[PDB]
Amino acid sequence: GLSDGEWQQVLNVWGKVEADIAGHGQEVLIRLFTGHPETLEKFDKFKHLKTEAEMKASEDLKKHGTVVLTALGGILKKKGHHEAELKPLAQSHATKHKIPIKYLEFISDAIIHVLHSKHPGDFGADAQGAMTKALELFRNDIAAKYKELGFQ
Ligand code: COH
Repeated sequence: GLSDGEWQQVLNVWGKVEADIAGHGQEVLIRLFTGHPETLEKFDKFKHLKTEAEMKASEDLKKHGTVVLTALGGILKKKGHHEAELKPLAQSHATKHKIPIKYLEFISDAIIHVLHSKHPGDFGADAQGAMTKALELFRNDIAAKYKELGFQ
């Protein structure tokens, strides 16, 4: 688990995301799609996006970024007491969307990257550590659900 100090860092960082949820959301998704094009193929509604200019100009991609980060923010604010919130997410992503756990690693790394990119010099070593732990926790709790399902 994360310490009290660590959770506070996590939710302090998250303050940055909340000031522009859609912008953070869109950049996370573009980072994931451009770095890992296989991920784009899991989204029938975004596989028409051939170029980053197209991604950037997509209002629906931004809308989805908002849905994504809002769901993640909800989970983070539970400070690890997220079973009710995380279970349905785990299950829709395995069973419906067929998302390998690797893709959840990719988006975790994309969040850390976007935070440095939007907030250079304002995402300290301690904040990065805390946020990384929170994201691993999220990822690991999802992985336990995936194992239950025998997915991947
Ligand atoms: C590589 C693709 C992948 C990743 C890493 C990912 C990672 C994450 C993630 C990690 C931070 C969070 C909090 C969410 C949260 C959500 N995702 Co995804 N999702 C992904 C692919 C999808 C797909 C595909 C859908 C359906 C999109 C649609 O057509 O509306 C989706 C839908 C959702 C929805 C709508 C409800 C539902 O269908 O469950 C939420 C909320 N999610 N997702």
